[PDB]
Amino acid sequence: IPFTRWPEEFARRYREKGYWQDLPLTDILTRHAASDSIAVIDGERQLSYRELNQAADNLACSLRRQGIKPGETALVQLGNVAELYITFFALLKLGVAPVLALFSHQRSELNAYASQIEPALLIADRQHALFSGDDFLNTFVTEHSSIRVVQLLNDSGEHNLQDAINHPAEDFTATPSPADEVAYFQLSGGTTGTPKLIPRTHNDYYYSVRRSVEICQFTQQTRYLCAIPAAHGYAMSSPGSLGVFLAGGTVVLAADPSATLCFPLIEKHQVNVTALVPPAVSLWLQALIEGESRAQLASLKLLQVGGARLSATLAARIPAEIGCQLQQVFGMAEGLVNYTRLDDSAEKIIHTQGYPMCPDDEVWVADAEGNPLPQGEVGRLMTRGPYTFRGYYKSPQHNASAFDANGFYCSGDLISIDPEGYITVQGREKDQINRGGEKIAAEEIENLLLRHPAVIYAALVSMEDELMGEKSCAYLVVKEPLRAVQVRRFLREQGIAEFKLPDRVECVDSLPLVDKKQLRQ
Ligand SMILES: Nc1ncnc2c1ncn2[C@@H]1O[C@H](COS(=O)(=O)NC(=O)c2ccccc2[N+](=O)[O-])[C@@H](O)[C@H]1O
Repeated sequence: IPFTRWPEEFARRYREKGYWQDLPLTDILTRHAASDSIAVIDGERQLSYRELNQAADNLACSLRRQGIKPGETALVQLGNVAELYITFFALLKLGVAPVLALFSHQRSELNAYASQIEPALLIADRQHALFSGDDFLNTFVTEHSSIRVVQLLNDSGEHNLQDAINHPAEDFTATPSPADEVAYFQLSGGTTGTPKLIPRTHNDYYYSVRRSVEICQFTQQTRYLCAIPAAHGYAMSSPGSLGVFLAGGTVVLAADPSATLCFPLIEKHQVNVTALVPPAVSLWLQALIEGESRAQLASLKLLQVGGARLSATLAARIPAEIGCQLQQVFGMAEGLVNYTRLDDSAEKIIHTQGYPMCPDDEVWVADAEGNPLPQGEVGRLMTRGPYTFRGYYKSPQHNASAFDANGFYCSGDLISIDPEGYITVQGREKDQINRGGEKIAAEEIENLLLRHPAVIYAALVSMEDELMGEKSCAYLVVKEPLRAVQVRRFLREQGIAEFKLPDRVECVDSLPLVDKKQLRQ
């Protein structure tokens, strides 16, 4: 499985310093294979590490019997369910590298992922609108003929993922890919018209988990509510569910971050850490103001907030109104994660997005033409390090633009750095809407909009929104009367995720040739 390797001297350095340990990610789970302590709670169901590890072996073995081989790829679509983890470790034990699509993703995204990786295996959920029946499947399996095996959650027929999980593995020996090879693909937020895959090796990903575990001080006491989409990197590895597993703690799954669901789960299971995006924080604080008892949250000791910028105002309300500590988390699927620390001053936790997890994360600030700016100045975030990728999957064209000659990746973020070394996110350069933490590549939606018979020109831009931070607005130059609901129906027909439908549509007589900078003015 081809990907952009680190130069040999970076690998060597990163091994000498102890960052790359050459262990497979399966070791996160198998070190606890003998443990009957609880690893995952999902509704009424509670799976121990022993059971979780056996479930991954069973599924891996069953897939091996059905002909899946090491070095092949898979497409996985599972929400906040225990079977997400069973599947991730089962594929890791076989040396198969998955994309974990989010439940919210639809045809265009699944098609895009399948087209790039040519999965031999599709695993999905009949609860998803696309898979309750068999029509889409037939089309998907026809148009992506690489697929030989389909397993489905909540299925009673021949393709029931449970039957595979429940079938005891006879004589199963794991064959994880080598540690310096690809373990899995992450999804980028998106800055272009087609989605970009981020290969993650075992060395690089395990280090990001292990080190996030030291910084967040996770242990067997950790009881972690995973309420945001479980397959996103923030939920998975920063320190996420995998850091919880590493530490031997417990992951509590929630379908969504609503107070309605989560306040009760936090009290019931005595949750002590969770991860949210800013709007979920506001909604929580407002639920308390509408009279939810603060005591449901007593056991909470650490609340991470990331995905998008937390305002200082909102941040300060966390210790005050919830009474746990805040940790700001500014990371990216491509790699780099900055954290505020648990012993940082209130000033740094409230007003900054922390600093890199690794001492050899290298971060500088560039001006418009690639030159370093002195500290305090606002510019483009440039970075490289032991867990930051060196290229997107099969993307020579885009890769040429995304990295400088020295291997530094530009995140598209505008930042400034403190005298103390802390980073503050000041804005953005990449053509991306950050809708309450969820990323929308504007070019993707614009291209879809231009396919409408009536749309001549199209621009998608963010607009300030108090709850979500940013909402999306589509500015269109049109031939004929066009209402928002027509645009949304149409985009939905193209088969994209709901959060990607414009919150607002506006027909305008003209747009500048599209020069969005001009448009903002
Ligand atoms: N804390 C933050 N403040 C302002 N912007 C933030 C932020 N955290 C993430 N972002 C933005 O989100 C982009 C990364 O997008 S992402 O691939 O969906 N990943 C994440 O947001 C993320 C957030 C926290 C922890 C881990 C990740 N992650 O690597 O998945 C960054 O380049 C920023 O533009």
